[PDB]
Amino acid sequence: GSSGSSGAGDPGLVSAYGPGLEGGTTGVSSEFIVNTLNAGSGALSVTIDGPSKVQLDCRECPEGHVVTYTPMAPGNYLIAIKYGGPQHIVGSPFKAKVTGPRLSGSGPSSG
Repeated sequence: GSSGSSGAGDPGLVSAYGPGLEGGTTGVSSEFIVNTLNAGSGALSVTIDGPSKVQLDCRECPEGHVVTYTPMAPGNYLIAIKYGGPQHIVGSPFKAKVTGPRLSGSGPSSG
């Protein structure tokens, strides 16, 4: 098809704020909001990487994009955030340092 940028955006005007990006405590649901409004529109790519996979949940927020995750071990989780571009956004990636004893919850045993 005709030449044209496949959905162009401004990542420089996109930033994320929250205790999840900076870190917190183990077994403590950590989340963060991604202000993409200033940008305008585009796709978002969020991911995490640490000593132990983390269950993250991306939800729609009135401030952009929100993600909630739970740490299963004390360490540094690499939170990558991209928007309208193959590169990272201003400030990313974000290293989240979670402290506290290893806490992993599978499910209920007795009933």
